[PDB]
This record gives sequence, C-alpha cells and structure tokens, in this order.
Amino acid sequence: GNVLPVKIQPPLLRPLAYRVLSRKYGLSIKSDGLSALAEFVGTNIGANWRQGPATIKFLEQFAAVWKQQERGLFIDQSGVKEVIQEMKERRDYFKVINASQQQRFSYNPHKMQFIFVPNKKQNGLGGIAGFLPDIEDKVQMFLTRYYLTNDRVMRNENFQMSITPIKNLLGRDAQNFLLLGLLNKNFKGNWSLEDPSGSVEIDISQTIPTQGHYYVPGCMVLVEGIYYSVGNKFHVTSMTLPPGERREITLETIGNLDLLGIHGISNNNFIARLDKDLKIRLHLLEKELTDHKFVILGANLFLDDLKIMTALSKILQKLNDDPPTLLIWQGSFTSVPVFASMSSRNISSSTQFKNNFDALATLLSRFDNLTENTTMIFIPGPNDLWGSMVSLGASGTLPQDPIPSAFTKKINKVCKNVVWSSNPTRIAYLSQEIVIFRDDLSGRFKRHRLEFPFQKVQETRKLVKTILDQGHLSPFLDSLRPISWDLDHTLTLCPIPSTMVLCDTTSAQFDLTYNGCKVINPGSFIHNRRARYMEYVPSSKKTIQEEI
Amino acid sequence: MDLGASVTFRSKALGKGIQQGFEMKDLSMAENERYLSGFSMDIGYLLHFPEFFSLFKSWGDTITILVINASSLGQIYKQMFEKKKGKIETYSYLVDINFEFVYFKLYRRLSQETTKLKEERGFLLLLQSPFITKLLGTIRLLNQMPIVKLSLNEVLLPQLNWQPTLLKKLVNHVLSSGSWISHLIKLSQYSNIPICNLRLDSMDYIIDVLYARKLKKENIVLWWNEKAPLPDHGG
Repeated sequence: GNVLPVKIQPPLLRPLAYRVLSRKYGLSIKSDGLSALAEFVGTNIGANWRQGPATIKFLEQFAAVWKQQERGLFIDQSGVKEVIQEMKERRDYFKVINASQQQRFSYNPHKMQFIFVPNKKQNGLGGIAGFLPDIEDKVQMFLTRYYLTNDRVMRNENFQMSITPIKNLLGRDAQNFLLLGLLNKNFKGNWSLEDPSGSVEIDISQTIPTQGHYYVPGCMVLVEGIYYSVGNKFHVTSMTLPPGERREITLETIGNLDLLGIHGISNNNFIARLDKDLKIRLHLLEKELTDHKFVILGANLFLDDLKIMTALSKILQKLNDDPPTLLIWQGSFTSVPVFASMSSRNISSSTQFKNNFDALATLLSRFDNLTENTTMIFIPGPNDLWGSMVSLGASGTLPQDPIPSAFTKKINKVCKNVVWSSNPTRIAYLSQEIVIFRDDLSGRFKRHRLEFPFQKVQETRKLVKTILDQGHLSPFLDSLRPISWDLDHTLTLCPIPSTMVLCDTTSAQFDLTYNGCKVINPGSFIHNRRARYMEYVPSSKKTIQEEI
Repeated sequence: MDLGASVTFRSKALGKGIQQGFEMKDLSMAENERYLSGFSMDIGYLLHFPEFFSLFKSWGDTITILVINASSLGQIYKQMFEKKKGKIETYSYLVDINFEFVYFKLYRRLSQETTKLKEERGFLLLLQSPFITKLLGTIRLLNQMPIVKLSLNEVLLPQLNWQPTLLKKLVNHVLSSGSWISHLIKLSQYSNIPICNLRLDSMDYIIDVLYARKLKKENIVLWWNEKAPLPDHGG
C-alpha cells in the first residue's frame, strides 16, 4: 500500500474496474484480479476516487502488460505478479540448452511445412519410463532426413534439370537420368542407392567424382548416369554432394520461426514469429562484445596425471585476474574408461572417478574471481561414466547423457554457475547460435572413404564442405553410429547455426568459415610438451594462446 | 618379457657402456633363473590407514605412529608372537623382537624419515596404502630405491575402539611380512619376473607375460594393449 493506506469497499471499486476492463478492452475479470487491483489502489491512495487520469492510465498499462501473456482473458492470483511487473517495468538474454530439452518439430512433405510435436515430458506422465522412443520413430527418421535433403535440393537456384524417382527407371533404358538417395551396401555386397520409391544398383568403374568431398556410405549423393535394363546396372558418369544454403535464405522460407526461441515459443495451438527485436539485439551485441568474451580449452583433459593439473593451475593463474564470461571445458576427464570392477582389493573405478572431481573443488578454492564471475560448462567425452560403462571406450550413442549428479556433488557448491550437457549442446546468444560437438571425424572419414577406380589444409576444407553440404552432424548409417530414435532432430543442421565448435583430437587447429558459417577446430589440450587453448571474439576474430 | 630378470653380458667397452646407457638390441640374452639370489638385506616398511601413517625398521627398535596404547601394543605383540612362533622361526632368515612405542606440523616427518633411511641404508620398501600414487608423488625421495608394493586397500574404521583393531592389523602385517616376501620370492624365481614388478593378486600378469613371450617366439602379433580394456587391432 501507500504510506497511508485506506481499506476500500470492493462494491464501490467494482464499477471503475468493470467499465474499463469490460467495455474498452479486456474481459472476464475474476475476484482475484479485483483483489489485485484493490491492493494496487491501496498503493495509489493519493486523491483516489477523485483522480481520473492516473488510475485509468495505469489500468491501460496493466492491459499493455497482460495482453501479451497467453491471451489475457483471465486474471488469477498472478495479479500480484503483474503488479510487480508494473513496478519493475516502471549478461542476460542468453541461454544454453542440451539435446534432451530441444523443441521437437516434425516435417510434412505434402504441406511443405514444419509441424511442432508435443513433448512427452510435459503432457504425459513420465513417472516410470517416458524417455523410451516408439517403434516407428526409426522408420520415419531416415524419411525425415531425406525429405529435408530433397527440399534443400529443390530450393536450389540451378534446380527448378528435374530429378527422377528410382521406381520410374524400370521401363526406360539407354537414356541419361539424374537422381539422389542414400548410398550404402546391399545385403549381397554391392553398391546401391535407396529412395522411398525403390532402390537400384550402382556402377562405379567409370565414375568421376567432384573433388573436395568425403564420399562415405550413408551420405546423400546426386547421381547422374545411364540406366541399363539388360541387367540392373546404373552406369554413373559423375557424382556430387548436394549444395548448401545460407542462414538468412533458410529462415526467410519460414519467416522467422521460434525453433531456438528464447523470446517466444510455439506450441500445438499456434505458430510464432518475430523479427522486430532481431535488429535491436544485433545492435546491442555490436557494443561491449569485447567485454563479453568466452574461452574454451582443448580436448581430453585428464584429471589423474599431475602434468595436466599443473598446466591447468598455470592457466587458472593467468585467467583469474580477468574472468571471462563463459569458460567451457571439453573432452573426457579420465584417461581410462570406467566399468564394472572385478577386484575388491583395490580402489573401485566409481570411487576413483568421484575422487577425480573432488580435487577440482579444492583447486577452485584459490581462484575466487574466476569462480565468482565466470560460468562453467562441462561436456562429456568418449569414455565418461555413462558411455564407457557399456561401450568400453568405443563409439556409442550420440545423444549422450550428462555427467551424473551423484559424482559432481562438490562442483555445484563451490561454484555458482556450473552446467553439464550432452555431447552435442546448443547455446543461444543475443544474435548468435553456437553448437559444440565433441567426437572424432578425421579418422572416421579417412578409413571409410569410398575407393574410385581410375598441404594438410585441404583435409579440413573437405571435412567442413562435406559436413555443411550434407547438413547433418552424423552422416552415417545405423550400423556405425547408433542414434536414439526420436532425438535425431537435435543432430540436424536445418537451422545451420552461425558458429560451430568442431572439437576433433585427430585434426589440426583451424579457423575456417564457409557458406555463412564459421567453424573452429580446437585441438587436444596438451600436445608435444605444450598446452594450448583458444578464445573466440564475437566480432568474427580469433586468438590462440599457449603456456608451456 | 624378452630379457627377464636373469640378464647378463657378452660384450667381450664396459666402462664406456656403464658411464652412458648400454644398448640392448645388439647384445641380449637371458640366462637361467632357477635360483634368483640368496637374500640377506634389510627392508623398509611404510603404511597408511585412512592420520595413521606408520613406519618400522627391521634393523631398528623404535615405533612411532603419527597423530593404554603402549600396553596394548606390547601385549598384542607378545600374544601373536606365541601364536605364530612357528612362522617366525621359519621366516626369521628373511626378517627377524620387542621395540619401543610412541604416538606422536607433525606431517612433515615422512620426508625426514625417508632421508634418514636413504643416507643410512641403500633396502627395499614395503608400502601399504589406498593412495599409492599420491604418496609416491608427495615424497620425492621414494623414487630412488626399488620398491615392492603390497597394496591391500578398502580399510575403514569402526568409529569406536579403532585402536585394538588397528594394532591387530599392524601386528599381523609385520609378522606376516616374512611369509609375504617368501611367497613373492618363490613366485619371482619361478616366473622369471623381477620382485618389484610383482604382486600377490597380480596373477593375470604372469599369464600375460608367459603367453606373450611364447607368442613372440611364434609368428603371431601380440595385440598387446595398455591402459585400455580392449584388444589392439590397429584402430
């Protein structure tokens, strides 16, 4: 109330509320809304019941505050909340999200529009098992990927010659054709292309591929050749990956959807859009961006060997005086995979893993500036608790679970901002979208390269070009990289984020940019008796620093 | 594996090879190992019970424990002395008696005691603690002598009357050290493995060594792997 509140009679305030909220604008004022207006009047007792403009204009402000929330046709106990919002309306605006909570959006080919999917966590029970995907999800996943790739191909400027479905190749021969589909091996052992219509075989003996790509099974390829009905051999004369698209032209086809929406979200009821605040946030980002710096480290920092702790202590000594905004630690934190212990005489693997993080809480006690001012990001590597416990340090499921809470009971208390996410994770800045993804790529694309019968800077060029043209984080089949049936949408590069953190221990560091996207390639944290970590300036500038 | 514990020379340049490091791949051969050596040499004894750091000297006669006890220590020592008189007599030729008792800022004495032992004797260390590598890294002098490790971890306190049970533990370890070292000597002089690289529970190590050397004598790649519980297949 005011300094001299007066207890009102609700009947004599009822007409003033009802007229304004039921004839000009607003509707369906509840009793709790009336009580909220009553206490607000108690906060405006000055010459009230005789003061016209201020009360009505504050009611108009109430309308301008509560119209945007839902639809504003009821006012519950939250009336005090909108009163507090009035008082408060009289770096933030950035988010970090993992693959578990990413919004689900299906695709429909016959309507050429994305469709929001209700979350199983929010409407279902989920008490016993709500995370188990259903049977047909894996059936529809490759269909969705093919739909997106076909849409991208059709939207190309050059393509307005037309492609032909596989099944339409039966009755014609000795004629050239163009077609695309999944590339893989059949049950027999030959090379085949798959389409929703059907599948055919591939002839490779006279194929000239477009250089600059990693032609790997499981990748969409544009195939040009001549059909032969003598057998079933499609004699290919050239092969090329589909081209990519830039972020602005991708968004403009869907206006500006709130897929990674921080200001607003969509649901099953309606669809959402916004572009007025985008320029405002862009210009806000253009200032004091040098102050909001964020730094990442190398991959596979092991918390068992003394040298890593010494180098990390030196790095923290240099970083304590000038705390950055985000400090991201990536890679596995234990040099040995954890699994079931067959020996009861020695220290258990789980206990060793738990102790491997307790000492970190002690080392963070002498860097109160970094702890206080900078947030913490931790990303699991290849052989952390959940993965190595079944995969034994080998490759496994991509939507990796976060570090268990039972093993990180001291980092959350010593530090004020600690975040654990999946292996692929998303951060949403004011005008930037960045993803961080830790795995091995160079070896995977080197060993499984297709053989065509017939200075290190080019390998990363080919890798970036392939990963961007294909537009998927895991351009591999289900045999190599098993993926959860539903979460595959988190692995898709449909929104094509502005910057990607390609962490690869098998590739040299690089700062390439292409197709409107900028890619960074952090290396291993320690190499050849040196320690290295890299910081990125949000103004499209990079710095690399090392401490022996 | 290839050289084993029984190594010898057939150079027929000893001074030049001893001032520098002597090369192996040109001169290498393993002699027989039916008997390793006639052991007569002092021992070391450093322990830790999660502040129960302990030390004892075979040739010394004093006991001090880091931060009723003395009488219990004496009576328990005498009691298990008569209990294992037979084992004591049989293994006296390996390790050989009453001694003083003491229960002592204080945590810097490990380095001083190790220095006193180092400049008083050359002697093999028996270490027992759940923090093997931590204690190895905290004391810089422990790296300059051969060490035989007897790691038996997972020791806890009953929150009450820990003194009698810890006295039992220490006394049985001390009076079974002779049997332990006899068993290790037997296993080493049978398996052609140096004494410091062996352990009572590391029975898989002997399997690995023998199988690997017999495959190396064959034409089969060992697929040997380290720090990873997977076979090596080339990536």
